[PDB]
Amino acid sequence: YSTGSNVFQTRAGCLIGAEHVNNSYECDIPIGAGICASYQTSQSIIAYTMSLGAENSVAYSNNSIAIPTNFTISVTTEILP
Amino acid sequence: LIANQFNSAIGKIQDSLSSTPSALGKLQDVVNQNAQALNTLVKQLSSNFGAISSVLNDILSRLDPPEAEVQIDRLITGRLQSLQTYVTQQLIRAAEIRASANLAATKMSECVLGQSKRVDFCGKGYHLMSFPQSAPHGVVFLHVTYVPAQEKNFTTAPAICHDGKAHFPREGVFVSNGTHWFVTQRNFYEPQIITTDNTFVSGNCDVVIGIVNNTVYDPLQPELDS
Amino acid sequence: VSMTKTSVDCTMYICGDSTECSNLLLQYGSFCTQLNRALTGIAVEQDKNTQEVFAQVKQIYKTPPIKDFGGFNFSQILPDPSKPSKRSPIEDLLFNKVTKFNGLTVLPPLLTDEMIAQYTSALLAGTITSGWTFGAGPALQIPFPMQMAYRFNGIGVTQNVLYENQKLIANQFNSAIGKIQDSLSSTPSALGKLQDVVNQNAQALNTLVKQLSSNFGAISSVLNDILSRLDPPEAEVQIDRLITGRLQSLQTYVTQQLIRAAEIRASANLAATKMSECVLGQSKRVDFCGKGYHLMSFPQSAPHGVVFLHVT
Ligand SMILES: *[C@@H]1O[C@H](CO)[C@@H](O)[C@H](O)[C@H]1NC(C)=O
Ligand SMILES: *[C@@H]1O[C@H](CO)[C@@H](O)[C@H](O)[C@H]1NC(C)=O
Ligand SMILES: *[C@@H]1O[C@H](CO)[C@@H](O)[C@H](O)[C@H]1NC(C)=O
Ligand SMILES: *[C@@H]1O[C@H](CO)[C@@H](O)[C@H](O)[C@H]1NC(C)=O
Ligand SMILES: *[C@@H]1O[C@H](CO)[C@@H](O)[C@H](O)[C@H]1NC(C)=O
Ligand SMILES: *[C@@H]1O[C@H](CO)[C@@H](O)[C@H](O)[C@H]1NC(C)=O
Repeated sequence: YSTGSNVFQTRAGCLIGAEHVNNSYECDIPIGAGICASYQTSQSIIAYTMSLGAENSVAYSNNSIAIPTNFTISVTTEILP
Repeated sequence: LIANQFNSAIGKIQDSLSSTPSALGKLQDVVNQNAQALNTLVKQLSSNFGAISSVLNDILSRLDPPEAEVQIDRLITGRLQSLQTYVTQQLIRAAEIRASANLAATKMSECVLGQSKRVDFCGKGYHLMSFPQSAPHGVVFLHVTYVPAQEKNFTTAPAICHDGKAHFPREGVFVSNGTHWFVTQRNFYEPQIITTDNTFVSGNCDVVIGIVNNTVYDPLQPELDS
Repeated sequence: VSMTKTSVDCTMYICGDSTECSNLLLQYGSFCTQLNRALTGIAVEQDKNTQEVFAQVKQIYKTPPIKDFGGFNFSQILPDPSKPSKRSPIEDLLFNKVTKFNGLTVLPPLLTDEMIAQYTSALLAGTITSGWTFGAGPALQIPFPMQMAYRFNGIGVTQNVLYENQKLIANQFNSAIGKIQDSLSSTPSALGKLQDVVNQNAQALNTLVKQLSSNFGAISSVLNDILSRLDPPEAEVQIDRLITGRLQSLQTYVTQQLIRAAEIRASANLAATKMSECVLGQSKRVDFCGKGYHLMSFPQSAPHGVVFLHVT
């Protein structure tokens, strides 16, 4: 391919035209083997390892209960053929 | 507050459906797949399939019946193969739609015809109601769900030692803000003083691990005193 | 939950590098594109399928550094940091138990096995530290003896049973986990379903490859041998017979694969709902999450599948 300046290599194959990024974000355009390409900011295609989500550590303890104080009645759309 | 939240949620659903173009992804995909199947089936006629031409009239004219028979037979084999492929793919897709619409029928039955304790079936969260909305070759559900919002974390104990006898909550859990112990329902912070009405005595202090000392107010004690 | 994302290359399969064969195949208009699109659709739904089964959670929860769960021993089921890949010992047992190109190719799954193990660890840590709350909304910490008191109250047994037999129940749960590990290690046909899926896919691919050697009524099963030794006018008919045979074989392969992909899609929709009603929350659905009154469940990733430990 013409854009041979950055030629990343992954388990899916040879990814030409996108530069690898250490940082991990959510998946936008899945590639394979846990790598998803995306378009982010001076703009270029970035290929990176997927971030499964914000790692949240529940403050578990022997005698620690968390009880909500209010709620949010939220309605969600489910579409079925 | 709940009425306003429900109205706002309905409005936000309308706005999200209006704005996002790929919201109706499943129905649009079904329609597109069927249209593509029909278009490919129609385009299959233009294929020669190894014959001299893809037009029956062009084969019949310009060629006499002896080899017109074999040319037409080759074309028939090709077109019948195309039609079998179309109907087999359509049987697959009809089975898939049958599964999806059996899921839709049971989702109707357990979500709008009644409340479902079946977790993460009628919308994410504790389920309250549902509303069917017709859509072209499909159905849309508005799963009204209850979602807790504002956590406050307290110190909890499995039981209470009132008079050497453990006390367990009838409904809810034991919490304390640091000084006083309260029993509260599990999904909402409604603290209320420990009382024999909301705690059932069962057993002894020593058997339970994690039991904390406290008093349990007796509602009948002031009535006796007065 | 899924199978190998094979994507048979239409023209490279039905024809070699020979240009005459491709030119002849161009007459059969869109059979070839139908087959390729069907296989890509299968692969895409397998990716979506694993994502639906496992990505039930939004935040990747982590278990607390100290494992003090009132006596319950989750070491056999939580990830072991000592091992290079963060897999539980039972997951290791499953991965050990579960066991060139003519145009074929196997696309790698979107979620690697390590990422799937990370999802299962998130689900498991959320379960342990929170209960069903982490799936019904935001995750709410709760002591594990308190969560089991919740579950006993769910099956209609008052809490005093748990808070007065905590030691006994913890020992029974630990012993049951150990017995599961031992039975998985000993019995070779425990992973029957996943092994059968893998074997069926491998047999389908092997039969598809073997179909090249078939003459299909032609003079020979090699395109080069047909092109050489025979001039074009009947080389055309020999190649056409071979093309009809090979395209019939590829249609059969993709139709059987569509059947099996529908079967796997049904099985993995069942796996996703079993996840949702068993590990994301307690199920009163009789004989759904394990035989008996249901208490908990624990997902454990397995190669192209999922394994549940229905604590009943
Ligand atoms: C990602 O990490 C590598 C180290 O393996 C290092 O070269 C750099 O920080 C990042 N790579 C690129 C190409 O930016
Ligand atoms: C719950 O939310 C409502 C509206 O957001 C409001 O009353 C307040 O933020 C919360 N209620 C409390 C804390 O009682
Ligand atoms: C609630 O959790 C936070 C950590 O998430 C902790 O610092 C705090 O002390 C907890 N609340 C109480 C009352 O202990
Ligand atoms: C706890 O709550 C009770 C009643 O709501 C109150 O009397 C007490 O002062 C509170 N203590 C703390 C430390 O918040
Ligand atoms: C939890 O652990 C602390 C020390 O880490 C201990 O003092 C406490 O008793 C434990 N909780 C229960 C319910 O025993
Ligand atoms: C509760 O009070 C009894 C009264 O003798 C005492 O023996 C016991 O240690 C107390 N428990 C705690 C947790 O302080």
